[PDB]
Amino acid sequence: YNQDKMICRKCYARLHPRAVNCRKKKCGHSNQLRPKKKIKN
Amino acid sequence: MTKRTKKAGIVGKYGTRYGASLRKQIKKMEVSQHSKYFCEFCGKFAVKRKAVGIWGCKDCGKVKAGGAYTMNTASAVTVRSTIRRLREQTEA
Amino acid sequence: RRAHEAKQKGRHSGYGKRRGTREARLPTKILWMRRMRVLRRLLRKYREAKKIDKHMYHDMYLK
Amino acid sequence: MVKFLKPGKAVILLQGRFAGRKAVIVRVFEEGTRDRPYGHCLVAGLAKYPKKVIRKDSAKKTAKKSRVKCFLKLVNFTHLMPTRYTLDVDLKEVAAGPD
Amino acid sequence: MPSHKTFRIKQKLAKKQRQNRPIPYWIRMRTDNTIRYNAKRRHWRRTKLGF
RNA sequence: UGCCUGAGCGGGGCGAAGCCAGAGGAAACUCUGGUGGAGGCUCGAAGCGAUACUGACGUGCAAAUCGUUCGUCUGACUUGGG
RNA sequence: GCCGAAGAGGAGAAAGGUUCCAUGUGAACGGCACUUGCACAUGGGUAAGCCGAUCCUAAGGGAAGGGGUAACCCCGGCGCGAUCACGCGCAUCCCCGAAAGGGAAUCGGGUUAAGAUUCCCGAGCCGGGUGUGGCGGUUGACGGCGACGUGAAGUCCGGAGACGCCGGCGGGGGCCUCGGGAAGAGUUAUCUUUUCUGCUUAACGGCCUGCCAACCCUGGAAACGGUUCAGCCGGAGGUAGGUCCAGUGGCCGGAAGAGCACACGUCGCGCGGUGUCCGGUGCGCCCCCGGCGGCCCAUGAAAAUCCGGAGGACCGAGUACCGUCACGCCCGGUCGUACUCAUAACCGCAUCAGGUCUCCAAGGUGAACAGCCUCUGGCCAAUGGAACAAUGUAGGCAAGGGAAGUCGGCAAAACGGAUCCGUAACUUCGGGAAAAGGAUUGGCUCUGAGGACUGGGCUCGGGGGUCCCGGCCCCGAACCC
Repeated sequence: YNQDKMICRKCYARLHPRAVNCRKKKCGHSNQLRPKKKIKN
Repeated sequence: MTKRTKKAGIVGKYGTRYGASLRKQIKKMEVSQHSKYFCEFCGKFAVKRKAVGIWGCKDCGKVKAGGAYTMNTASAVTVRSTIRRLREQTEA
Repeated sequence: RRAHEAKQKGRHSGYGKRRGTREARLPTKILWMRRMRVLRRLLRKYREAKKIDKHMYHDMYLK
Repeated sequence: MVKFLKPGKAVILLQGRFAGRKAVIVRVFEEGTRDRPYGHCLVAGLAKYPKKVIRKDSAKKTAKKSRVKCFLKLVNFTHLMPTRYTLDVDLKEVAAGPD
Repeated sequence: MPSHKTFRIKQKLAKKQRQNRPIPYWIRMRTDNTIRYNAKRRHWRRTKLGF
């Protein structure tokens, strides 16, 4: 799948394409996600 | 012209680098395609290039085969005219 | 943040301290993106108050 | 709060392919019928002619075009009725006397 | 992902890993003969795993 | 070397198509401001390459390595996997 | 102090293969000590309907005639109804081939020494597979001009999935930021206080003011009008205006007085407060997404699956027929999951200055490079001690001369950003060009100039005009007695 996972800029914690938000510790709709740009070199 | 002496069309694509016999032709032969053209069906100044030899009118959407560079040309015209004349002599 | 209050409020716009490169700092296309939206927003407000004609509005919009 | 006669959602579209659109919500199965994956939901334009091929949502689809596929059938029929009437005249005249 | 998953390599790797254990204090004692330096016993840093 | 299918290229500079205004001409088309932005294009980041000290090392960190210099960097580009 | 796209942060692919956690040791290792450890020994840990495998199909590995070749080896009916049991229809087959193409469904909180979106607690949904009732309907649906919104065998046609490069507007998000300023933290040879953390909550059942594009809608009827960043669009009817469709990781609002700490205050419980705070700026076009124009002697995957158009044989009586809601249930039957992912867990004989892939391009000033930073976070590399000579390797600066040195100005120094001014020969007029050359630059303060909303001088002529309170009559009227 071309979506890969979304990895949070604060915590750096990976949480889905279906989850709206991160939550690794209270990250808690911080919405500070960017997806895996979908594969390189 | 605007800020153009000689003339250009493409010629920046070469730059200073590249060279002259070939430059006399290649403005002419990409730019003659670029020339908005009136569609044979509708008449609006729609016709633009889909691919090599492929032309399409933006408003009506009628897509046509034609020359590589140009919408048309002498050769196609001559062939159509000859065919029409032949059919008309047979009908007679 | 006091450096931002230290821009607020001019300063440092003699030539020297003022520097990234010429345009990069703001390409003037960034000022056009402001100007071009405003000049068309003014022309829409001016009609709907009614000050100009349809002939004048075309020419100036073209201008 | 009425049941119902109340707004909401199956398709018209946008010109990236074949001609269209106009198709009709009779409809949602899982949902109104627009822009998804695996499509879930349902479009028709009822029937016997804007001449739908319809094709399918939830999508980016291109229904073939409503006034044009009735004028393409009604003009096929308006062309079929004079071409039959001329054939029916040509045959009446050829059967009666000449060619 | 898993952490390359397939059971069929994964089990056999785990078998060699269970097989690489110390000899059991006892087999030194009843015993026939040997400085019982077991010996097919393999290490995370050195030499290299085989199948 | 090929094929398939993915991924990567801060930012900036220059300014080809042709059209506006302003202005000229009977037309042809022209002048000046100006816009838009084309490119195996330029200066350069990730990334690629490997020119120079003919340095350091030369029983090495290394069976070709290190530092500093230098070339390319939207393309006939680079690169993962299958 | 050092690390800053990671010379040492977070998450992972391959690969390793138990290296992880704990306890106990110390012969060997660690190029040294070692109480330590990724050494030794013994125990322990990895938990999936909703992550991935898995199913599909792509260069191709091909299975399948015939035939060369002894030979190895190599080229090139089935299906479905159908219940009573039985008959009917067709064209190119069938598996592997991506754990990073395509894809049915999950989040938030908690807890473990060691797992965790995996178990729990709460809540949700899916898929697959039998019953139930609410009823929405019944000679196969009303409404809205319209667009369009709220049965069923034989038989054909088909989207999404599903797609190139360049430029690049628009929505809006998490950011970055500021202030009102809670709550609570720093700290004052000498002050103003400012400064700092901090104000945070799903997935998703329900509402939307619902953008753009298409509306050959309707309606109007422009020969110059509308309009863009730009191209453009139009009388195969423009602009108004009465309509539509229609996005989102997106407004609302509910999920949610469900929720653990954030911090302080408490033996423990508790209780309060934060969690129901306000408002906005900066093209940061970033990642997600919807459009446009341009471009190719070069044209940008396929199938699974999801899903409907038709075009219909048959069947529609107090009998009997379907399909969303609701709902009830069962199943959910496979594998993997630890840890490293690297100047110590990979490859290179080594705890090797080498090599080895993806995402985090939104951390703060300054975006010219480079530096410094910080509440993430991480680290002080397997040698120290005491002097400091020459020799050497890294390296700075040397008067006055200025290449005399050397194959060679080699190196190094030197110039340097940026604005204004100005700019030669030659030229395929593209360029040459940042030619050259020369001048400006601080600290600081104000002005000028660049945003959205509302309003903007004296006289004449054109188009349009509202609320509040008190008292009273006759009637209707949700509700209560």
